Amino acid sequence: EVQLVQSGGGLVKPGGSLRLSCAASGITVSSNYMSWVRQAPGKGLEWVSVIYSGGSTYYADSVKGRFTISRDNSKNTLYLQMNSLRAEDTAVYYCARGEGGSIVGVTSDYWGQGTLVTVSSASTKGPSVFPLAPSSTSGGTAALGCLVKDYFPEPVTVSWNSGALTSGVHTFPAVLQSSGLYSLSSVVTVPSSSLGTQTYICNVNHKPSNTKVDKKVEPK
Amino acid sequence: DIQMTQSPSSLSASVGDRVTITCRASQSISRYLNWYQQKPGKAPKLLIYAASSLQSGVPSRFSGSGSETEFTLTISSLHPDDFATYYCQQSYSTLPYTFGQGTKVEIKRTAAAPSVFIFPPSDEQLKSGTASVVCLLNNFYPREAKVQWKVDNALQSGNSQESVTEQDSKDSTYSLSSTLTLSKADYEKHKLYACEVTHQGLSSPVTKSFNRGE
Amino acid sequence: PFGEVFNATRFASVYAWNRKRISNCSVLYNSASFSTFKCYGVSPLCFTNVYADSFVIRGDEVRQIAPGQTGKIADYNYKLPDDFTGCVIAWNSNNLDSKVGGNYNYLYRLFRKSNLKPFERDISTEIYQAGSTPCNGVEGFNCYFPLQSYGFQPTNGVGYQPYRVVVLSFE
Ligand SMILES: *[C@@H]1O[C@H](CO[C@@H]2O[C@@H](C)[C@@H](O)[C@@H](O)[C@@H]2O)[C@@H](O)[C@H](O)[C@H]1NC(C)=O
Repeated sequence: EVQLVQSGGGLVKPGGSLRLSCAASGITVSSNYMSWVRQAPGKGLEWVSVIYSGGSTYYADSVKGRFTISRDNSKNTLYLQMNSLRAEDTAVYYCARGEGGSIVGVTSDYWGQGTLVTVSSASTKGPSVFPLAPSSTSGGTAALGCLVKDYFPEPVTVSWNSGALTSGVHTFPAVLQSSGLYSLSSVVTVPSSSLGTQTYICNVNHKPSNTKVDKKVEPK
Repeated sequence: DIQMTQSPSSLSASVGDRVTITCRASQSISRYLNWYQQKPGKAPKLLIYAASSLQSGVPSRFSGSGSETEFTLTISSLHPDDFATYYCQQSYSTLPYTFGQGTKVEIKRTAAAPSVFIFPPSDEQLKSGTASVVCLLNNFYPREAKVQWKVDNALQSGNSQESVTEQDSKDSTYSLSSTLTLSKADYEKHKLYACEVTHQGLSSPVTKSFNRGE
Repeated sequence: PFGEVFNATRFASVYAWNRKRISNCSVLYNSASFSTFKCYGVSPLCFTNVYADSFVIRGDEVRQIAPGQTGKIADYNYKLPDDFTGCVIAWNSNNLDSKVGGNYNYLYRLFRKSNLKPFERDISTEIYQAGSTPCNGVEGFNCYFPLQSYGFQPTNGVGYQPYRVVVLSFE
């Protein structure tokens, strides 16, 4: 398996800097055309930068002067140094082999998983987790969940019973409130008959604030 | 610099349908064109390169054709997981290359009514000072749904928000939440909180409700 | 003897660029019709030795035949030094070097691990190794044939039309 594993996004204030990492396996980074591509929230893809195995570098006009593509052969990693960051640079960034061409070797066949970069003056804040308790109950089934309120920045990850329960689970995309903080809910359908029998724990994780919370959702 | 216009911007089709997406170049670019598929917040997947070559891996139902200024991407028979945004990308201009604006594909299916649930604010949230009422609409199609908050039969406005999941990979349905947020003081001013849902799969609007404390 | 280099019937591919040593005596620029005529260190023998280099490239790539330039051509095919003293002469050759359905005779190097030193020439066709596994002379994944051909068709845009190029270097 050829893979590109990315790391090191995060929150940063306008003017600040950040370095993105892309560790490669099955591909020699120093021997290849390599590329960084990004996507602002709800927008199209934009090619950001390209580097040649010989060393030549190319940049979109919007980031020229402020961004630097680089690599290290001994750690087989591609890097993007970002300086003088701004709100417009808020995006999900992807590394890739190739330069976007149309010949094998320069085609962009393998990509990284992406990392979020958030350029904002707003501070980090951990979420509150509140239970959405069942009542009594329609069509044999019943619904419950967890409200994950008032946090910044993204993302949050929710699992149920440490990953045991997955079928019937809906974790909604987070919504930005007028406070500037994000909020989401995770819900799940379960048999109504098994409410005083089964125990449901939602496991909320907010890495930016180092928050790990487990909330037990009981019928009240 | 070259500028690419795709068409259409949005497009709905049933499992098994033929699907066609066009990409138009503002000048001739020979066969210097690529197609990518992208699921919402995930990495792009290269489908077609050099206008018409099938990238290794990619299922055979994807095919591309065109030259100069007009290019088409064709899904011969839509699979239920093929929903994504499809991008074209010219490889003709100076580096770095540019993309088209994207064509979003949704799966079409038979109407499915939502199951409605309503949740009062937790006691622990009210102790903090705030109150959130959640209304859940589970596994329905199509996406369009009216959700009205009613407080002692007074319609609410400007203090709720909706979030929708992506289409289910197997049966193409949606789920939706609607969250009404009030101060504890405002919450304690009224009694009957109701969630009135209108939807094509429902013969009549469906209300779920409660009384504060009860 | 600049006639044997400018008016030559056949030109070299840029990766296998041609070099003619001149032992010899502005007549070129005055009977021009050239699209590019840029001299460096001098403006129009008083020289130990002079060289004439000639090859074919795309229209958009002629900008790379210049000191301190980057690109596939300058990095992997033909490199001018920073201190270059000489002239770079280019002209559109669509009427000779393009054919209907494409002229695929002119090639360029698309893959190389490191840049060429000034006036370095590389005509090897060893399979390029993009990963840690050796290719053993066979093409495939991460194993690319280094050379790629231009497709000169008469109806290509000017940036993708063939340009013949002569580089005079004085020393
Ligand atoms: C290249 O050729 C130009 C055109 O003249 C051609 O060559 C002469 C000898 C005759 O055969 C004539 O019929 C041809 O059309 C010359 O004007 C030009 O000087 C030549 N280039 C150089 C560098 O001498």
